[PDB]
Amino acid sequence: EAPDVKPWLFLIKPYEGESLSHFLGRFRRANHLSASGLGTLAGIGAIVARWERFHFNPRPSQQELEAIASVVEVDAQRLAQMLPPAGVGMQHEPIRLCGACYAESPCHRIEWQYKSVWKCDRHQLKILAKCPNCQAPFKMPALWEDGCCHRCRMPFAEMAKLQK
Amino acid sequence: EWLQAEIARLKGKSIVPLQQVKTLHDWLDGKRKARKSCRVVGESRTGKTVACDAYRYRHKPQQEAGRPPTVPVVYIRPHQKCGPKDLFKKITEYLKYRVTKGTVSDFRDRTIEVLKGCGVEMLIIDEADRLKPETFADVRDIAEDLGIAVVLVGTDRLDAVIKRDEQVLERFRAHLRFGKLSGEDFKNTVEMWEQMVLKLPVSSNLKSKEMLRILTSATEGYIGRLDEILREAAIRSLSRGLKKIDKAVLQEVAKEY
Amino acid sequence: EWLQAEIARLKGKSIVPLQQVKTLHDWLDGKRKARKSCRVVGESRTGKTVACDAYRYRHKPQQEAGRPPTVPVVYIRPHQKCGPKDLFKKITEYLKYRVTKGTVSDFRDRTIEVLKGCGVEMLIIDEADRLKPETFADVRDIAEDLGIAVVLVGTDRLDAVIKRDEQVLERFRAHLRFGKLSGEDFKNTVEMWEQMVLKLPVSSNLKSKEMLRILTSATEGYIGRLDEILREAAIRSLSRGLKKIDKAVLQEVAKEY
Amino acid sequence: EWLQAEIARLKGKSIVPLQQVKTLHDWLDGKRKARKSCRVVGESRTGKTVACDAYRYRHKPQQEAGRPPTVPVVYIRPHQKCGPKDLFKKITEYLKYRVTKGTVSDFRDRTIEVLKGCGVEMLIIDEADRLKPETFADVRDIAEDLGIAVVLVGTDRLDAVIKRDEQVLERFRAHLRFGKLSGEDFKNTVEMWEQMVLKLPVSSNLKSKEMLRILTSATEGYIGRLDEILREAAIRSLSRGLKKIDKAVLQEVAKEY
Ligand SMILES: Nc1ncnc2c1ncn2[C@@H]1O[C@H](COP(=O)(O)OP(=O)(O)OP(=O)(O)O)[C@@H](O)[C@H]1O
Ligand SMILES: Nc1ncnc2c1ncn2[C@@H]1O[C@H](COP(=O)(O)OP(=O)(O)OP(=O)(O)O)[C@@H](O)[C@H]1O
Ligand SMILES: Nc1ncnc2c1ncn2[C@@H]1O[C@H](COP(=O)(O)OP(=O)(O)OP(=O)(O)O)[C@@H](O)[C@H]1O
Ligand SMILES: [Mg+2]
Ligand SMILES: [Mg+2]
Repeated sequence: EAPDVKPWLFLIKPYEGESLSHFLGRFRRANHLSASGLGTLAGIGAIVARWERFHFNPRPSQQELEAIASVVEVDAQRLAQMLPPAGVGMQHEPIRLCGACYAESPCHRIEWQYKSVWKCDRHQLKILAKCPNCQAPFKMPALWEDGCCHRCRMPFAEMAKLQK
Repeated sequence: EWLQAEIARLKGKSIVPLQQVKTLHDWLDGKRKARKSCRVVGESRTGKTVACDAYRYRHKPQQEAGRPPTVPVVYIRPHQKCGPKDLFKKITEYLKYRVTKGTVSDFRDRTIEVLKGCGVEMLIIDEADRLKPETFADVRDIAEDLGIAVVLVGTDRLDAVIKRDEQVLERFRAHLRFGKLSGEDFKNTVEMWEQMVLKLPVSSNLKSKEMLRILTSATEGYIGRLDEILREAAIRSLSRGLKKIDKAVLQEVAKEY
Repeated sequence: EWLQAEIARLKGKSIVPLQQVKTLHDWLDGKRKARKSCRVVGESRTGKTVACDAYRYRHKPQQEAGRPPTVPVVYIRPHQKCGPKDLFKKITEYLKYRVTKGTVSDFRDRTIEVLKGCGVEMLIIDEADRLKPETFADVRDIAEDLGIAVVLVGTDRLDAVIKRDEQVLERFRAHLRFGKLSGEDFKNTVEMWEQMVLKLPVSSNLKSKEMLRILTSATEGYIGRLDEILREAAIRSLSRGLKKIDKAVLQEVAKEY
Repeated sequence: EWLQAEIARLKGKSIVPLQQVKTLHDWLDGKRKARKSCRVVGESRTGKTVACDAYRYRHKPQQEAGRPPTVPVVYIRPHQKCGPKDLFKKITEYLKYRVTKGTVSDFRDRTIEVLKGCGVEMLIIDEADRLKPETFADVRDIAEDLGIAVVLVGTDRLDAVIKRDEQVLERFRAHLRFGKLSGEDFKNTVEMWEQMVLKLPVSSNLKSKEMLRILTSATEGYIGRLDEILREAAIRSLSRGLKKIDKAVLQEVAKEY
């Protein structure tokens, strides 16, 4: 038996605006989990493999976000801030990137998927929807392990130089 | 009444420092500083598992509010024919890591990942002769790929199991042997046990030549038997209303064994 | 503390440029340009893994501004009872081309796209006998399909596995042997370990006849034991405040073996 | 201490060049060149085994960079009731390969592979009569299939076993016989022991008629007894502060035989 340890996981702190797909992706690298493994631990089954793709066709319910909150130690009201606000239409096909800000905070911000967003206001730069050199479309944000293009291996921080 | 608690001290378990225990603790510290794997061997009633418990307790975990703990020494007893998923499940559970389900390949990766950052220095495996033959590959991997010493603990069956694979024999070649009680050491032990463990309303005077004759034939030097014979005789004396172990009931108990 | 800075050095591992390492590297290169598969055999403490690893680092993967890294040499150690997917996943992740859930045909189609384009000239499989017998179908496939040399590294058992399948025995027929040290070569190596590894504040003079008696008995020619015994004796000596290994401390260590 | 060192010297072995051993080495070298199988016979204390070990160390393994060694002479000694698997097991270990689990056909097929590639010219089997009668089929097989001189070494009983099998006797008819010492040869040899083996501080004069009668009756011409008796007489005398051996002290020792 254990000598007086408290039950634990490699918890992670969320960044100031990352998407739920990106956060779950980091959580399941801090702990080595598969997408269906994290869904099974949370008790919500195969649901997590939709959310990592932004397949929010039926939206994340209060009861499902609370189930994830019991794993990841973030309350349901802070998990809701990683999803679009009520009636803010997102798009889940083109994954998009600022890249200039990815040097200030290495994350996929949820706001880059809003249908109303076309330029990052912190930097006044046009948002990217493909790698500026090889034209490859970005992987889903849960898979942003390297923080670079998967085809030509150019860092996302260097795509700051190639945009607008 | 007073009589009811007294079964509990007798029945209750305790740890008594002995030369044999001290010898291991210092040797293991050499192995833990040096990051050298090794094996401990000896007969099954020499009290090997207990010495390893006593060692674990001397190095408590450190825990902060948020990040995961430092735990220097891990102790596990595998089940019979323990396979790879079962070994990784035990390493993971002794740390109380919350994740419980997984593929064998997922537990492998996850175990390596909880030994890292958690800062483990030594892994002790008891009745290591229970390991299913293919799981020694996962142990050789833990030992080479992390700066973690591995200490296999077992009987002479452990060796016969090791000698069947050159790859395993060589990583685990160094070892220490747990021996039996004899001569003055058996006598001094008996005396310690009377003062430190039995504590009866009246001394049982065990070091007397006539009582040591009865204990030596009955116990044949195993610390296991000595403890069991003495406690059984003490409880059985107190329940008969005597204030000490009686030579008559020490003889009766020693007749069963 | 000066004492602490040093024990943490002696705890760690290092590489010494022995004749056996130079002999392997000069052999593997022939095979690389010739693009031919082969295997390396020898006893488990001869340092096969180290000599192969050291080779892998002589050829840093290269990078231009556009296309992916060119990766001439891959080294992998597989898991025990390694399936087809487990082999492909570990090849693919070494090349850092991460891959999703797929079935086994999908792992194979991706294994070929990542081995193509990206220049790969040689694959090295450590502990090759961890492979399940069917996986060799995948290993041969790769070796014949792409101009990639495949090297199988292992103990005598590896050949017991290979000689079961005449299909495999023929692609991997050529071989090299790692061997134990002896004679003048053991003595030169001991003198190298003293000035190269141990670096103690005054000399211990380990090539002396009296010390080579102790080392030759204690190590039996394995470079593994020689490296282990000397680190263990140096750490033990410094913890006692001795400026050197001495004959008695080297015997107190060697007696654990 | 001086006496301690002389005990620690005289309790060990040595090799003296003698006519019998020079005769064996010239004879075996002819059989290694011509590849004919043969046997060495003689009484049990003639030193056939020291003569064969002295031969092996004149033909040590010739090791190249990456191949297995060339091993001109392989010398093995079987255990009692040696079967077909135990013979291959020892041949395989002597060349430093590890033997793994399999069936009889596998040990044989593997034995022929390690005998091939590795240059092997001669196989010496000591105490040949420990072989089970069927194993001779495998000994002949090798001796006919590969360019190998098999030497069987043994006592007169060996021939009593061999004459039970027409097939074997005829492969192994050619022989050298060891004999006993006599006359001038026994006398000359005693002086070689005094100058090369005994190494005590003054001449013991063992070649005088009065001392040769003692040794002749005591030793009956066997080099074994001569060695054993002069070592005991040297040891015993040094402990009593003599610089030599004398009539009474050597009779004191001889009277034990
Ligand atoms: N240091 C000790 N102090 C007190 N009792 C001890 C000590 N060591 C062993 N014992 C006694 O030994 C008995 C249990 O034996 P233990 O389980 O330690 O043996 P073991 O050699 O580890 O067994 P095995 O090898 O079969 O698992 C108990 O009665 C316990 O009190
Ligand atoms: N070339 C070398 N230079 C310096 N030290 C070495 C070298 N080879 C081995 N050692 C030392 O001896 C140890 C054993 O070497 P290594 O682990 O590479 O053996 P191996 O033959 O690959 O083992 P196995 O075949 O059992 O897997 C190393 O950990 C290191 O301390
Ligand atoms: N030529 C020699 N040079 C040095 N010492 C020798 C020599 N011959 C014999 N001796 C010594 O005398 C002993 C005689 O035993 P030896 O080794 O000759 O046995 P053997 O007769 O070959 O054995 P077996 O019983 O198998 O026939 C040796 O062990 C060694 O100590
Ligand atoms: Mg135990
Ligand atoms: Mg290795």
